[PDB]
Amino acid sequence: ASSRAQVLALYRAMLRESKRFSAYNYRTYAVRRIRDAFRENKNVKDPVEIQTLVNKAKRDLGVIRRQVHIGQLYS
Amino acid sequence: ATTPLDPRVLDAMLPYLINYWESEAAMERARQQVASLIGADPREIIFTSGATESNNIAIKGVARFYRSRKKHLITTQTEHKCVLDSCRSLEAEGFQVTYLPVQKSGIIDLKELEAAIQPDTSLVSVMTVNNEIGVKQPIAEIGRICSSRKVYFHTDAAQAVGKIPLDVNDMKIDLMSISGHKIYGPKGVGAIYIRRRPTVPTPLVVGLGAACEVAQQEMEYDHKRISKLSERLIQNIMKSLPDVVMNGDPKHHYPGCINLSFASSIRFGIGRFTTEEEVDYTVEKCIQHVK
Amino acid sequence: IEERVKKIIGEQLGVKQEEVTNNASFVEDLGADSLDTVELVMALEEEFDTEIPDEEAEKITTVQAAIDYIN
Ligand SMILES: *P(=O)(O)OCC(C)(C)[C@@H](O)C(=O)NCCC(=O)NCCSC(=O)CCCCCCCCCCC
Ligand SMILES: *Cc1c(COP(=O)(O)O)cnc(C)c1O
Repeated sequence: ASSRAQVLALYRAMLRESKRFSAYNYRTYAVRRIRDAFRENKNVKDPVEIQTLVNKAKRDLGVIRRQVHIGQLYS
Repeated sequence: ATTPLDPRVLDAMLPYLINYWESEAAMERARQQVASLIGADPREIIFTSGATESNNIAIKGVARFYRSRKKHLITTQTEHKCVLDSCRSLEAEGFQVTYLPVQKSGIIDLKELEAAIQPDTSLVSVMTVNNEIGVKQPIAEIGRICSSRKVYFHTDAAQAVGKIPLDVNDMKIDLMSISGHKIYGPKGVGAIYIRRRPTVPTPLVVGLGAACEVAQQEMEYDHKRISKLSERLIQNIMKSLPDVVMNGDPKHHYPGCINLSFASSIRFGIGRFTTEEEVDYTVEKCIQHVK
Repeated sequence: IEERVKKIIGEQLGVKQEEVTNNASFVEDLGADSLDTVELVMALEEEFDTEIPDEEAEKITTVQAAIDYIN
Protein backbone atom coordinates (compact mmCIF):
# COMPACT_ATOMS: atom_id res chain seq x y z
CA ALA A 1 0.00 0.00 0.00
CA SER A 2 0.93 3.68 0.23
CA SER A 3 -1.21 5.21 3.02
CA ARG A 4 -2.78 8.66 2.47
CA ALA A 5 -0.17 11.13 3.72
CA GLN A 6 2.14 9.49 1.18
CA VAL A 7 0.00 10.52 -1.79
CA LEU A 8 -0.57 13.95 -0.20
CA ALA A 9 3.18 14.55 0.03
CA LEU A 10 3.42 13.22 -3.53
CA TYR A 11 0.80 15.66 -4.85
CA ARG A 12 2.47 18.51 -2.96
CA ALA A 13 5.76 17.46 -4.58
CA MET A 14 4.44 17.45 -8.14
CA LEU A 15 2.80 20.83 -7.62
CA ARG A 16 6.01 22.27 -6.17
CA GLU A 17 8.23 20.82 -8.92
CA SER A 18 5.83 21.63 -11.75
CA LYS A 19 5.78 25.24 -10.55
CA ARG A 20 9.50 25.42 -11.49
CA PHE A 21 8.94 24.86 -15.22
CA SER A 22 10.60 27.73 -17.07
CA ALA A 23 7.99 27.72 -19.85
CA TYR A 24 4.54 29.07 -19.03
CA ASN A 25 2.49 26.56 -21.04
CA TYR A 26 4.37 23.59 -19.60
CA ARG A 27 3.83 24.77 -16.03
CA THR A 28 0.12 25.60 -16.37
CA TYR A 29 -0.46 22.33 -18.21
CA ALA A 30 1.48 20.55 -15.49
CA VAL A 31 -0.40 21.98 -12.50
CA ARG A 32 -3.79 21.79 -14.25
CA ARG A 33 -3.07 18.21 -15.34
CA ILE A 34 -1.99 17.23 -11.81
CA ARG A 35 -4.91 19.00 -10.09
CA ASP A 36 -7.48 17.46 -12.44
CA ALA A 37 -5.86 14.02 -12.24
CA PHE A 38 -5.74 13.77 -8.44
CA ARG A 39 -9.17 15.33 -7.98
CA GLU A 40 -10.75 12.92 -10.48
CA ASN A 41 -9.14 9.84 -8.90
CA LYS A 42 -9.78 11.11 -5.36
CA ASN A 43 -12.48 8.62 -4.31
CA VAL A 44 -10.97 5.51 -5.93
CA LYS A 45 -11.41 2.55 -3.57
CA ASP A 46 -9.30 -0.25 -5.12
CA PRO A 47 -5.78 -0.81 -3.70
CA VAL A 48 -4.36 -2.66 -6.72
CA GLU A 49 -5.68 0.27 -8.74
CA ILE A 50 -4.48 3.00 -6.36
CA GLN A 51 -0.89 1.75 -6.20
CA THR A 52 -0.93 1.60 -10.00
CA LEU A 53 -1.90 5.27 -10.32
CA VAL A 54 0.70 6.31 -7.74
CA ASN A 55 3.28 4.23 -9.64
CA LYS A 56 2.42 6.23 -12.77
CA ALA A 57 2.50 9.38 -10.64
CA LYS A 58 5.98 8.59 -9.52
CA ARG A 59 7.23 7.96 -13.04
CA ASP A 60 5.74 11.26 -14.21
CA LEU A 61 7.27 13.09 -11.24
CA GLY A 62 10.55 11.57 -12.40
CA VAL A 63 10.26 13.11 -15.85
CA ILE A 64 9.06 16.46 -14.46
CA ARG A 65 12.06 16.66 -12.13
CA ARG A 66 14.54 15.69 -14.85
CA GLN A 67 13.33 18.38 -17.28
CA VAL A 68 12.94 21.21 -14.77
CA HIS A 69 16.51 20.48 -13.67
CA ILE A 70 17.66 20.48 -17.30
CA GLY A 71 15.75 23.72 -17.84
CA GLN A 72 17.63 25.24 -14.91
CA LEU A 73 20.95 24.04 -16.37
CA TYR A 74 20.47 26.77 -19.04
CA SER A 75 19.70 30.11 -17.38
CA ALA B 1 1.19 23.48 -38.58
CA THR B 2 3.74 22.09 -36.11
CA THR B 3 3.36 21.59 -32.35
CA PRO B 4 5.68 22.08 -29.37
CA LEU B 5 7.74 19.18 -28.08
CA ASP B 6 6.14 17.46 -25.10
CA PRO B 7 8.63 17.36 -22.18
CA ARG B 8 7.75 13.69 -21.66
CA VAL B 9 8.79 12.76 -25.20
CA LEU B 10 11.97 14.80 -24.82
CA ASP B 11 12.57 12.84 -21.61
CA ALA B 12 12.20 9.67 -23.67
CA MET B 13 14.67 10.61 -26.44
CA LEU B 14 17.30 12.29 -24.24
CA PRO B 15 19.05 9.00 -23.25
CA TYR B 16 19.42 8.31 -26.98
CA LEU B 17 20.55 11.85 -27.83
CA ILE B 18 23.51 11.57 -25.43
CA ASN B 19 25.10 8.30 -26.58
CA TYR B 20 25.36 6.71 -30.06
CA TRP B 21 21.77 -3.88 -29.27
CA GLU B 22 19.57 -1.47 -27.33
CA SER B 23 18.60 0.07 -30.69
CA GLU B 24 16.52 -2.94 -31.77
CA ALA B 25 14.67 -3.06 -28.44
CA ALA B 26 13.99 0.68 -28.41
CA MET B 27 12.70 0.58 -31.99
CA GLU B 28 10.50 -2.46 -31.34
CA ARG B 29 9.01 -0.73 -28.30
CA ALA B 30 8.34 2.36 -30.41
CA ARG B 31 6.61 0.46 -33.20
CA GLN B 32 4.32 -1.46 -30.84
CA GLN B 33 3.48 1.92 -29.28
CA VAL B 34 2.42 3.25 -32.69
CA ALA B 35 0.58 0.02 -33.49
CA SER B 36 -1.26 0.11 -30.15
CA LEU B 37 -2.39 3.67 -30.86
CA ILE B 38 -3.87 2.81 -34.26
CA GLY B 39 -4.86 -0.80 -33.59
CA ALA B 40 -2.31 -2.38 -35.93
CA ASP B 41 0.24 -5.14 -35.54
CA PRO B 42 3.86 -4.11 -34.86
CA ARG B 43 4.90 -5.86 -38.09
CA GLU B 44 2.68 -3.43 -40.02
CA ILE B 45 4.51 -0.24 -38.93
CA ILE B 46 7.45 1.21 -40.90
CA PHE B 47 9.31 4.35 -39.84
CA THR B 48 9.91 7.21 -42.27
CA SER B 49 11.12 10.84 -42.31
CA GLY B 50 7.57 12.12 -41.86
CA ALA B 51 4.14 12.05 -43.45
CA THR B 52 5.46 13.43 -46.75
CA GLU B 53 7.66 10.36 -47.24
CA SER B 54 4.85 8.09 -46.04
CA ASN B 55 2.42 9.60 -48.56
CA ASN B 56 4.92 9.22 -51.40
CA ILE B 57 5.57 5.56 -50.50
CA ALA B 58 1.83 4.82 -50.33
CA ILE B 59 0.62 6.71 -53.40
CA LYS B 60 3.58 6.35 -55.76
CA GLY B 61 4.19 2.90 -54.29
CA VAL B 62 0.82 1.38 -55.19
CA ALA B 63 0.54 3.50 -58.34
CA ARG B 64 3.82 2.25 -59.80
CA PHE B 65 3.53 -1.33 -58.51
CA TYR B 66 0.23 -1.93 -60.35
CA ARG B 67 0.91 0.22 -63.43
CA SER B 68 0.57 -2.73 -65.81
CA ARG B 69 -3.08 -3.30 -64.83
CA LYS B 70 -4.38 -0.11 -63.19
CA LYS B 71 -3.92 3.52 -64.22
CA HIS B 72 -6.50 5.52 -62.21
CA LEU B 73 -6.06 6.95 -58.72
CA ILE B 74 -8.56 8.91 -56.65
CA THR B 75 -7.75 11.70 -54.20
CA THR B 76 -9.39 14.92 -53.00
CA GLN B 77 -8.76 18.49 -54.13
CA THR B 78 -7.78 19.69 -50.63
CA GLU B 79 -5.11 17.17 -49.66
CA HIS B 80 -1.72 18.20 -48.33
CA LYS B 81 0.38 20.14 -50.84
CA CYS B 82 2.89 17.31 -51.21
CA VAL B 83 0.18 14.74 -51.90
CA LEU B 84 -1.02 16.98 -54.73
CA ASP B 85 2.52 17.53 -56.01
CA SER B 86 3.09 13.77 -56.03
CA CYS B 87 -0.20 13.17 -57.86
CA ARG B 88 0.76 15.81 -60.43
CA SER B 89 3.99 13.86 -60.96
CA LEU B 90 2.05 10.61 -61.41
CA GLU B 91 -0.12 12.39 -63.98
CA ALA B 92 3.00 13.45 -65.88
CA GLU B 93 4.13 9.80 -65.75
CA GLY B 94 0.88 8.72 -67.46
CA PHE B 95 -1.59 8.14 -64.60
CA GLN B 96 -5.09 9.58 -64.58
CA VAL B 97 -6.00 11.02 -61.18
CA THR B 98 -9.47 12.14 -60.07
CA TYR B 99 -9.37 15.08 -57.65
CA LEU B 100 -12.64 14.96 -55.75
CA PRO B 101 -14.08 18.22 -54.45
CA VAL B 102 -15.40 18.43 -50.90
CA GLN B 103 -18.84 19.95 -50.34
CA LYS B 104 -19.55 23.11 -48.35
CA SER B 105 -19.81 20.86 -45.28
CA GLY B 106 -16.15 19.97 -45.82
CA ILE B 107 -16.91 16.26 -46.35
CA ILE B 108 -16.53 14.35 -49.63
CA ASP B 109 -19.63 12.96 -51.36
CA LEU B 110 -19.64 9.15 -51.12
CA LYS B 111 -21.84 8.82 -54.22
CA GLU B 112 -19.31 10.90 -56.17
CA LEU B 113 -16.53 8.64 -54.86
CA GLU B 114 -17.96 5.26 -55.79
CA ALA B 115 -19.25 6.72 -59.06
CA ALA B 116 -15.66 7.75 -59.84
CA ILE B 117 -14.21 4.24 -59.41
CA GLN B 118 -13.25 2.68 -62.76
CA PRO B 119 -12.15 -0.84 -63.81
CA ASP B 120 -8.53 0.43 -63.63
CA THR B 121 -8.50 2.08 -60.19
CA SER B 122 -5.81 0.82 -57.82
CA LEU B 123 -5.86 3.46 -55.08
CA VAL B 124 -8.17 5.79 -53.18
CA SER B 125 -6.37 8.34 -50.99
CA VAL B 126 -8.53 10.51 -48.72
CA MET B 127 -7.41 12.71 -45.82
CA THR B 128 -8.60 11.33 -42.49
CA VAL B 129 -9.66 14.81 -41.44
CA ASN B 130 -10.32 18.18 -43.11
CA ASN B 131 -7.51 20.32 -41.66
CA GLU B 132 -8.98 23.49 -43.16
CA ILE B 133 -12.45 23.66 -41.57
CA GLY B 134 -12.44 20.89 -38.97
CA VAL B 135 -14.58 17.91 -40.07
CA LYS B 136 -13.82 14.21 -40.00
CA GLN B 137 -14.08 12.33 -43.25
CA PRO B 138 -16.24 9.18 -43.25
CA ILE B 139 -13.17 6.95 -43.21
CA ALA B 140 -14.97 3.75 -42.20
CA GLU B 141 -17.63 4.07 -44.92
CA ILE B 142 -14.96 4.80 -47.54
CA GLY B 143 -13.04 1.72 -46.44
CA ARG B 144 -16.24 -0.26 -46.93
CA ILE B 145 -16.72 1.07 -50.48
CA CYS B 146 -13.07 0.40 -51.38
CA SER B 147 -13.25 -3.09 -49.90
CA SER B 148 -16.33 -3.96 -51.96
CA ARG B 149 -14.63 -2.54 -55.07
CA LYS B 150 -11.22 -4.19 -54.42
CA VAL B 151 -9.35 -0.89 -54.13
CA TYR B 152 -6.35 0.00 -52.00
CA PHE B 153 -7.43 2.49 -49.33
CA HIS B 154 -4.84 4.94 -48.01
CA THR B 155 -5.44 7.79 -45.60
CA ASP B 156 -3.37 10.74 -44.41
CA ALA B 157 -3.82 10.83 -40.62
CA ALA B 158 -1.01 13.31 -39.83
CA GLN B 159 -3.58 15.79 -38.49
CA ALA B 160 -5.89 13.09 -37.05
CA VAL B 161 -3.71 10.71 -35.01
CA GLY B 162 -4.14 11.42 -31.31
CA LYS B 163 -7.03 13.87 -31.79
CA ILE B 164 -9.72 11.35 -32.82
CA PRO B 165 -9.79 7.57 -32.24
CA LEU B 166 -8.50 5.44 -35.12
CA ASP B 167 -8.52 1.68 -35.69
CA VAL B 168 -7.05 0.26 -38.88
CA ASN B 169 -9.23 -2.84 -39.25
CA ASP B 170 -12.54 -1.17 -38.34
CA MET B 171 -11.93 1.49 -41.00
CA LYS B 172 -10.46 -1.08 -43.44
CA ILE B 173 -7.26 0.95 -43.83
CA ASP B 174 -4.70 -0.44 -46.22
CA LEU B 175 -2.13 2.35 -45.82
CA MET B 176 -1.86 5.18 -43.30
CA SER B 177 0.47 8.17 -42.97
CA ILE B 178 1.59 9.44 -39.54
CA SER B 179 3.70 12.49 -38.65
CA GLY B 180 5.73 12.90 -35.48
CA HIS B 181 5.74 16.68 -34.95
CA LYS B 182 2.00 16.92 -35.57
CA ILE B 183 1.43 15.13 -32.24
CA TYR B 184 3.97 16.93 -30.01
CA GLY B 185 6.82 14.69 -31.14
CA PRO B 186 10.00 15.60 -33.02
CA LYS B 187 10.44 16.78 -36.58
CA GLY B 188 12.18 14.39 -38.95
CA VAL B 189 10.22 11.26 -38.02
CA GLY B 190 7.08 9.64 -39.39
CA ALA B 191 5.36 6.32 -39.90
CA ILE B 192 3.51 4.41 -42.59
CA TYR B 193 1.09 1.63 -41.69
CA ILE B 194 0.98 -1.13 -44.31
CA ARG B 195 -1.52 -3.94 -43.81
CA ARG B 196 0.05 -7.41 -43.92
CA ARG B 197 -1.44 -10.59 -45.36
CA PRO B 198 -1.93 -12.94 -42.38
CA THR B 199 17.71 3.89 -41.88
CA VAL B 200 15.89 6.21 -39.47
CA PRO B 201 17.80 7.55 -36.43
CA THR B 202 16.64 5.67 -33.35
CA PRO B 203 16.25 8.74 -31.05
CA LEU B 204 13.62 9.99 -33.49
CA VAL B 205 11.78 6.66 -33.60
CA VAL B 206 11.66 6.35 -29.82
CA GLY B 207 10.47 9.95 -29.83
CA LEU B 208 7.64 9.06 -32.21
CA GLY B 209 6.69 6.03 -30.11
CA ALA B 210 6.69 8.12 -26.93
CA ALA B 211 4.51 10.79 -28.55
CA CYS B 212 2.12 8.05 -29.67
CA GLU B 213 1.87 6.55 -26.18
CA VAL B 214 1.32 9.99 -24.62
CA ALA B 215 -1.44 10.66 -27.17
CA GLN B 216 -3.17 7.33 -26.53
CA GLN B 217 -3.11 8.11 -22.80
CA GLU B 218 -4.18 11.76 -23.23
CA MET B 219 -6.86 11.50 -25.93
CA GLU B 220 -10.00 11.92 -23.79
CA TYR B 221 -8.63 14.61 -21.45
CA ASP B 222 -7.23 16.63 -24.34
CA HIS B 223 -10.50 16.04 -26.20
CA LYS B 224 -12.75 17.69 -23.63
CA ARG B 225 -10.09 20.29 -22.81
CA ILE B 226 -9.62 21.49 -26.40
CA SER B 227 -13.42 21.26 -26.62
CA LYS B 228 -13.86 23.48 -23.55
CA LEU B 229 -11.51 26.13 -24.95
CA SER B 230 -13.14 25.92 -28.39
CA GLU B 231 -16.54 26.61 -26.83
CA ARG B 232 -14.98 29.54 -24.95
CA LEU B 233 -13.52 30.95 -28.19
CA ILE B 234 -16.64 30.51 -30.35
CA GLN B 235 -19.09 31.64 -27.67
CA ASN B 236 -16.91 34.61 -26.72
CA ILE B 237 -16.69 35.89 -30.30
CA MET B 238 -20.40 35.20 -30.85
CA LYS B 239 -21.23 37.33 -27.80
CA SER B 240 -19.23 40.35 -29.02
CA LEU B 241 -20.37 39.85 -32.65
CA PRO B 242 -23.42 37.71 -33.53
CA ASP B 243 -22.82 37.76 -37.30
CA VAL B 244 -20.02 35.16 -37.33
CA VAL B 245 -20.71 31.56 -38.30
CA MET B 246 -18.85 28.29 -37.75
CA ASN B 247 -18.34 26.45 -41.03
CA GLY B 248 -18.48 22.69 -41.45
CA ASP B 249 -21.03 20.05 -40.54
CA PRO B 250 -21.52 20.46 -36.76
CA LYS B 251 -22.19 16.72 -36.38
CA HIS B 252 -18.64 15.92 -37.58
CA HIS B 253 -16.39 18.53 -35.98
CA TYR B 254 -13.33 17.32 -34.09
CA PRO B 255 -11.43 19.20 -31.37
CA GLY B 256 -8.59 21.47 -32.39
CA CYS B 257 -9.68 23.16 -35.61
CA ILE B 258 -12.26 25.96 -35.74
CA ASN B 259 -13.14 27.88 -38.91
CA LEU B 260 -15.30 30.99 -38.52
CA SER B 261 -16.64 33.32 -41.21
CA PHE B 262 -17.24 37.07 -41.09
CA ALA B 263 -19.51 39.33 -43.11
CA SER B 264 -14.13 36.08 -45.44
CA SER B 265 -13.12 33.36 -42.98
CA ILE B 266 -10.33 32.78 -40.45
CA ARG B 267 -9.06 29.56 -38.85
CA PHE B 268 -8.07 28.97 -35.22
CA GLY B 269 -5.99 26.17 -33.73
CA ILE B 270 -6.39 24.85 -30.17
CA GLY B 271 -4.27 21.99 -28.85
CA ARG B 272 -2.66 20.51 -25.78
CA PHE B 273 -0.72 23.23 -23.88
CA THR B 274 -3.05 26.01 -25.11
CA THR B 275 -4.05 28.19 -22.15
CA GLU B 276 -7.18 30.17 -21.39
CA GLU B 277 -5.11 33.36 -21.62
CA GLU B 278 -4.29 32.67 -25.28
CA VAL B 279 -7.94 31.99 -26.14
CA ASP B 280 -8.87 35.16 -24.25
CA TYR B 281 -6.27 37.10 -26.25
CA THR B 282 -6.94 35.98 -29.82
CA VAL B 283 -10.67 36.41 -29.16
CA GLU B 284 -10.16 40.18 -28.79
CA LYS B 285 -7.25 40.74 -31.19
CA CYS B 286 -9.54 39.19 -33.79
CA ILE B 287 -12.48 41.26 -32.52
CA GLN B 288 -10.32 44.39 -32.79
CA HIS B 289 -10.22 43.63 -36.55
CA VAL B 290 -13.26 45.84 -37.19
CA LYS B 291 -13.18 45.94 -41.00
CA ILE C 1 -5.71 45.32 5.46
CA GLU C 2 -2.24 44.47 6.75
CA GLU C 3 -3.03 40.86 7.68
CA ARG C 4 -4.97 40.39 4.44
CA VAL C 5 -4.97 36.61 4.55
CA LYS C 6 -8.73 36.17 3.99
CA LYS C 7 -8.19 37.37 0.41
CA ILE C 8 -5.83 34.50 -0.46
CA ILE C 9 -7.89 31.82 1.28
CA GLY C 10 -11.14 33.29 -0.04
CA GLU C 11 -9.62 33.20 -3.53
CA GLN C 12 -8.37 29.62 -3.09
CA LEU C 13 -11.51 28.04 -1.59
CA GLY C 14 -13.98 30.19 -3.55
CA VAL C 15 -15.69 31.74 -0.52
CA LYS C 16 -16.76 35.36 -0.12
CA GLN C 17 -15.10 37.60 2.46
CA GLU C 18 -18.17 37.32 4.71
CA GLU C 19 -17.80 33.56 5.28
CA VAL C 20 -14.07 33.67 6.05
CA THR C 21 -14.12 34.33 9.80
CA ASN C 22 -11.24 34.09 12.28
CA ASN C 23 -12.28 30.82 13.98
CA ALA C 24 -13.05 29.23 10.59
CA SER C 25 -11.71 25.73 9.98
CA PHE C 26 -10.78 25.08 6.37
CA VAL C 27 -12.31 21.59 6.23
CA GLU C 28 -15.60 22.05 8.11
CA ASP C 29 -16.29 25.81 7.76
CA LEU C 30 -14.82 26.70 4.35
CA GLY C 31 -15.67 23.21 3.03
CA ALA C 32 -12.32 21.84 1.85
CA ASP C 33 -10.47 18.58 1.25
CA SER C 34 -6.81 17.65 1.66
CA LEU C 35 -5.96 18.81 -1.88
CA ASP C 36 -7.37 22.30 -1.32
CA THR C 37 -5.18 22.31 1.81
CA VAL C 38 -1.86 21.86 0.02
CA GLU C 39 -3.04 24.27 -2.67
CA LEU C 40 -3.82 27.00 -0.11
CA VAL C 41 -0.71 26.55 2.05
CA MET C 42 1.19 26.55 -1.25
CA ALA C 43 -0.53 29.78 -2.31
CA LEU C 44 0.37 31.62 0.91
CA GLU C 45 4.00 32.05 -0.21
CA GLU C 46 2.69 33.49 -3.47
CA GLU C 47 1.98 36.43 -1.15
CA PHE C 48 4.77 36.02 1.42
CA ASP C 49 7.46 33.78 -0.17
CA THR C 50 7.84 31.65 2.96
CA GLU C 51 8.48 27.93 3.39
CA ILE C 52 6.08 26.25 5.84
CA PRO C 53 7.55 22.75 6.31
CA ASP C 54 5.88 19.39 5.82
CA GLU C 55 6.05 18.50 9.51
CA GLU C 56 4.86 21.81 11.01
CA ALA C 57 1.80 22.55 8.89
CA GLU C 58 -0.70 19.73 9.52
CA LYS C 59 -2.23 21.68 12.43
CA ILE C 60 -2.89 24.95 10.57
CA THR C 61 -6.54 23.97 10.07
CA THR C 62 -7.88 27.38 11.16
CA VAL C 63 -7.62 30.69 9.33
CA GLN C 64 -6.32 32.43 12.45
CA ALA C 65 -3.62 29.77 12.59
CA ALA C 66 -2.63 31.03 9.14
CA ILE C 67 -2.55 34.70 10.15
CA ASP C 68 -0.69 33.74 13.34
CA TYR C 69 1.88 31.64 11.49
CA ILE C 70 2.50 34.44 8.98
CA ASN C 71 2.79 36.90 11.86
P1 LIG D 1 -8.00 14.23 0.90
O1 LIG D 1 -9.46 13.82 0.78
O2 LIG D 1 -7.52 13.99 2.31
O3 LIG D 1 -7.05 13.38 -0.15
C1 LIG D 1 -6.62 12.09 0.21
C2 LIG D 1 -7.14 11.15 -0.87
C3 LIG D 1 -8.67 11.19 -0.87
C4 LIG D 1 -6.60 11.64 -2.22
C5 LIG D 1 -6.64 9.73 -0.59
O4 LIG D 1 -6.94 9.39 0.73
C6 LIG D 1 -7.31 8.72 -1.53
O5 LIG D 1 -8.29 8.14 -1.19
N1 LIG D 1 -6.72 8.44 -2.82
C7 LIG D 1 -7.32 7.48 -3.73
C8 LIG D 1 -6.44 7.36 -4.98
C9 LIG D 1 -5.35 8.40 -5.18
O6 LIG D 1 -5.33 9.36 -4.49
N2 LIG D 1 -4.34 8.23 -6.21
C10 LIG D 1 -3.30 9.24 -6.38
C11 LIG D 1 -2.60 9.08 -7.72
S1 LIG D 1 -3.46 10.07 -8.97
C12 LIG D 1 -2.43 10.22 -10.47
O7 LIG D 1 -2.21 9.27 -11.14
C13 LIG D 1 -1.84 11.58 -10.86
C14 LIG D 1 -1.35 11.66 -12.31
C15 LIG D 1 -0.75 13.03 -12.63
C16 LIG D 1 -0.23 13.15 -14.07
C17 LIG D 1 0.26 14.56 -14.40
C18 LIG D 1 1.09 14.60 -15.69
C19 LIG D 1 1.99 15.84 -15.76
C20 LIG D 1 2.63 16.01 -17.14
C21 LIG D 1 4.01 16.65 -17.08
C22 LIG D 1 4.55 17.01 -18.46
C23 LIG D 1 4.31 18.48 -18.82
C1 LIG E 1 2.23 18.14 -41.76
C2 LIG E 1 1.44 17.22 -42.69
C3 LIG E 1 2.11 16.37 -43.51
C4 LIG E 1 3.63 16.34 -43.52
O1 LIG E 1 4.13 15.69 -42.39
P1 LIG E 1 5.76 15.73 -42.21
O2 LIG E 1 6.18 14.82 -41.07
O3 LIG E 1 6.19 17.14 -41.90
O4 LIG E 1 6.40 15.27 -43.49
C5 LIG E 1 1.41 15.53 -44.37
N1 LIG E 1 0.07 15.55 -44.38
C6 LIG E 1 -0.61 16.39 -43.57
C7 LIG E 1 -2.13 16.41 -43.59
C8 LIG E 1 0.08 17.23 -42.71
O5 LIG E 1 -0.63 18.10 -41.88
